[PDB]
Amino acid sequence: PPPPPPPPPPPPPPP
Amino acid sequence: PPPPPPPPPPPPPP
Amino acid sequence: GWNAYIDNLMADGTCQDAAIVGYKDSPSVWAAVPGKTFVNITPAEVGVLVGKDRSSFYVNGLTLGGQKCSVIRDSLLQDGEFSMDLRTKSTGGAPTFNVTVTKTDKTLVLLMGKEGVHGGLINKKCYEMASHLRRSQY
Amino acid sequence: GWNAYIDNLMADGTCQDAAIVGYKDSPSVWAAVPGKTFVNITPAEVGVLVGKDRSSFYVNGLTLGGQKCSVIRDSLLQDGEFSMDLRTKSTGGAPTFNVTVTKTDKTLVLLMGKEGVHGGLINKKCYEMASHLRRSQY
Ligand SMILES: *C(O)Cc1c(C)c2ccc(O)cc2oc1=O
Ligand SMILES: *C(O)Cc1c(C)c2ccc(O)cc2oc1=O
Repeated sequence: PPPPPPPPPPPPPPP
Repeated sequence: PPPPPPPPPPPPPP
Repeated sequence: GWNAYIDNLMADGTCQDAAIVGYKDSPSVWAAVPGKTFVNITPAEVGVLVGKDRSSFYVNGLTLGGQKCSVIRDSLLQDGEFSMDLRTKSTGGAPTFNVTVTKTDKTLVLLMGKEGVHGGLINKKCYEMASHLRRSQY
Repeated sequence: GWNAYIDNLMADGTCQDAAIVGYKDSPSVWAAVPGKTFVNITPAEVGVLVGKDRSSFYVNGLTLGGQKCSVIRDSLLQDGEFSMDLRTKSTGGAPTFNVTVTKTDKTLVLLMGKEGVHGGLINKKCYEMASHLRRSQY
């Protein structure tokens, strides 16, 4: 069973 | 006197 | 949310599935398009993608979310590229799609194009996301 | 922070100056290339760039960091365009440089080309950055 994922960095802007 | 600039968004690909 | 990343990859309408999978320690799909195939990726599938044996899938094929694929180009482990291209296996006459898996420090970016979408297009989209992740040390 | 945007705009070597300027409420240079012209932009100059009067700078021109310029095309406030093209005022027979300033919701992006670089090249460079910002609600 996996641990919760790390906090993601800001994603790129939308198209 | 201006306030400090807000944090910027992620820049575009180098 | 890691999900905000899936919206990004699905925004222009060229792809039908996308996924961000963590492959270290205890593999897991961090984010995916609900109800599709990538969501169903198992640690076993992540195992062969990053496995050290990069020749056995060229003979028996590959599987993602239980969907049979054929490897066409493997540079997943090669620096500067970290990308692997694939094609789904026509479900009896059915149409096949192009898939591209890119690998970063801690994740696997997967993307599946819609019917007839240039695989090189799918590749670039994928490749640019991984680069964005690598720039933030992910 | 914002200084990283200057690095992006200066990366290819075609431009010699660049600046990100915040023009609402209390005008300020958020980031600029050190020791150049734009780094010395004043709130008064930002006032003219985005002021209501869009005809007076055509007769006497304007300055940027104290550098006199002539306005060529002005679509700064025009929706869909948000760009203004200029050219430095030749100090006698001295070389002139093409400048383009684009406007986002919170910033002004300025770009000055090196001698002889096409003004339309400098314009696209600038316009693409403003677009990145805009799409990031900035
Ligand atoms: C919970 O996710 C336990 C688990 C682990 C750690 C695992 C590691 C590596 C491979 O290849 C498969 C795994 O399946 C698991 O259920
Ligand atoms: C500090 O920056 C004070 C200041 C303000 C608020 C200002 C607003 C608008 C214009 O056109 C000029 C300004 O100069 C200032 O010094």
